[PDB]
Amino acid sequence: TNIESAPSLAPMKHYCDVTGLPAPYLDPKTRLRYHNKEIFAMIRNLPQGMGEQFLEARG
Amino acid sequence: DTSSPFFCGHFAETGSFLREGTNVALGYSTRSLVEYRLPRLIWCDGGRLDKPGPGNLVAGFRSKYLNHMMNIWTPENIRSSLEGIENFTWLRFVDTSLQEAYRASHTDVFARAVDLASKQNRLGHMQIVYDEPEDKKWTPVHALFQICERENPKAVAEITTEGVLRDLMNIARVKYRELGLCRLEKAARPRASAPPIEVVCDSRSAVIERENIMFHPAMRKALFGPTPSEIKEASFGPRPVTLYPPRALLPAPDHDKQRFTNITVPS
Amino acid sequence: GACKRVGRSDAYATEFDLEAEEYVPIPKGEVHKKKEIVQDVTLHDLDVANARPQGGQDIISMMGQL
Amino acid sequence: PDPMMIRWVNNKMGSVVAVPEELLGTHAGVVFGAGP
Repeated sequence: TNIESAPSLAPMKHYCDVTGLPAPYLDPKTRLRYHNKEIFAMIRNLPQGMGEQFLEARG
Repeated sequence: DTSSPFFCGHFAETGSFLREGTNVALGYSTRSLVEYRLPRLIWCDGGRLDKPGPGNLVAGFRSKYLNHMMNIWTPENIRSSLEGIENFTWLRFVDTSLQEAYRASHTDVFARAVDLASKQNRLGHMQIVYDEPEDKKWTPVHALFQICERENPKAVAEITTEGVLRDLMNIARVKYRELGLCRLEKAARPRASAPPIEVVCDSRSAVIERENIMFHPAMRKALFGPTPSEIKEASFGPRPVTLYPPRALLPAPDHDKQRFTNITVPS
Repeated sequence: GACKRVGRSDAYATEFDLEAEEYVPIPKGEVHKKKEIVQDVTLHDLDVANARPQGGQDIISMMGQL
Repeated sequence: PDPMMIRWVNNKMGSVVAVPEELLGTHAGVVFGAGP
């Protein structure tokens, strides 16, 4: 009862978490999937307190 | 002052000494600076007339119906032509079988030599044992036409008390050893060495084909010898078992100081 | 009985992140395609394929000289 | 006490072959009279 939820075990296709486009590589400083160099620029100059909110929206 | 010949290929230079301290792993990074750039359509997909991929739809049909159906060496196509004036009349009398001929007419010169490497000769021994005037020169009927295998002076020569004929059959080796052509220092050497040219094709199938042809571990196993784990499982068993390299089929190098290399050590 | 490995499927693409295979998509057709082919063989190709081993297992031909 | 080496020694008196104990259960003891 209420323990019938089941997880998975399979390769997941990791997408971007700034935009919704498919992103193939992350960062060392903030660990964000990102599409290209414009999104890398906006990641590396964003005001503090939001780079954790992207991972909070992702989990 | 040590030395070596010039090397034409492209190896991998080590970065620094103070990084890879104790537990390091050498990598076979030898590649040729001469390259040959093929696409993935010719080298992989449908440019080869042997690879049976889609687009090359002929290479499966042609393989089967030229190597196994319309072949004059398959045992069904021998069994119908073995009874008289027909073409495989003689196959009963040579010391073979249908499977012997079918393996001999599909392998290489190499794998057929490995199959010869595990066949104990006995028709030379017939001349040692069955050597009576009453015995009327007995040969097995399934080895009748192998005449030159049977009457051989070397087999009788290897048995005699005085070696007056064993000192004539291999006098080339004795003269080659007594002149000191094995202890003589190697005066000449090639001025450049190189690895073989490889194909720079950027599929995984190209790397698989390169490491299965250019290296091809069956010939390496048949050339260098058995694994010591295989020697343990073949020598601690309850029954005698055979080995696919029955001995190390590397030939003995005919120069003792410098074998199979070109590296020179001062002395 | 002829087989070719086309590649690794793109569902298992991002298992690791720098594997080296050829990631190709799953074919959007049948699994069992049945087609017929009319095809010719010349008798000289029969002669060569029955005389000497050709192409498939003839790996000692990479030496070249004899 | 070698694992798989069979010793032969020939002196002025005779010549003897020593077999290790670990090979008597194997197939190498069929000639020497041990066997499986």
